[PDB]
Amino acid sequence: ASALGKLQDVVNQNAQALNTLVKQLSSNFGAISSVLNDILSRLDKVEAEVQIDRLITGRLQSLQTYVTQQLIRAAEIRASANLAATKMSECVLGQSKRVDFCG
Amino acid sequence: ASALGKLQDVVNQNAQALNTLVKQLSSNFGAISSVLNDILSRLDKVEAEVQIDRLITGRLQSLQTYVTQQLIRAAEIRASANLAATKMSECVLGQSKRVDFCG
Amino acid sequence: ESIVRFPTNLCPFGEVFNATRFASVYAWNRKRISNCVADYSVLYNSASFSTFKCYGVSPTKLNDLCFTNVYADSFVIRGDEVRQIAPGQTGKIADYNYKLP
Ligand SMILES: *[C@@H]1O[C@H](CO)[C@@H](O)[C@H](O)[C@H]1NC(C)=O
Repeated sequence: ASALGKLQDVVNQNAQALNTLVKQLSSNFGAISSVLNDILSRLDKVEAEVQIDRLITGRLQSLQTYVTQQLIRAAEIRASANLAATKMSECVLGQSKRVDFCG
Repeated sequence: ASALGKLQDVVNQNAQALNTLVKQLSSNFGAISSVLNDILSRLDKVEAEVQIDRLITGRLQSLQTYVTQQLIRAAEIRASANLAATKMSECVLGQSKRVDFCG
Repeated sequence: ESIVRFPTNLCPFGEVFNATRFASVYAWNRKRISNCVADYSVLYNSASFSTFKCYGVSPTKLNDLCFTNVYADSFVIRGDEVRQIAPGQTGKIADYNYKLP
């Protein structure tokens, strides 16, 4: 089952960061609680404003972390995709003279 | 006019993020106003310090967003540039034996 | 060089702060101060008010800042009642007779 690790790693890392991205919802980020309503329930808004910032600032940052990862990770796949499209064109469709490009 | 989309997309996305980067100047980011002087002319400094943070923290972050985008986007162009320099060398200057590399 | 541009006349602050009678907090008469030039340094220098408070502006920077229309709310309340009305703070005065944004 380890031959497909390359694929298996891609699928995992995607599902990985999603889990991480989700678990970031449950973190306090310095706010009094991770449930967005509890801060609204317990506290009068004027103070709760500052609290929700630490959630937003935390979460909103936590997206840019996730987004930036995907961009970087996609740029790898984008490179790997061309490698395939190169092989598919040269190796499959033609015959390759490039030593050990096709294996 | 859609044949040049590849170029047209590059030029747009650059001018795109710049617009976005500019429009970030007009956002409150939790501060009382987006004009850096108003916080100074409508608030004794000792408190205005904390306000300008939310501008700076917001804006200073908003650069790293823009910068990181450019880095990532340039790394794509950097990959596309080599593809050209590869074609220019192999396809134009020589004759390519690579099937469907030159089209 | 600095070229500040202003549009003079005179703003009747003296009538507002030295009106023999002040309206009740629940019902008060808005007064429009406009088409005039207002100096806040003279009010600060006189220091007739027991305390000078600016939630919004800074009193020193009031002269530097420009406001097209000045509106004054005149009411009489106890000193403890003045403490109740503040931005971000719930007060008995805020709850019924008057509200501050
Ligand atoms: C109101 O009366 C006080 C005390 O006489 C005076 O200093 C002040 O200048 C008067 N009003 C204004 C703001 O002109």
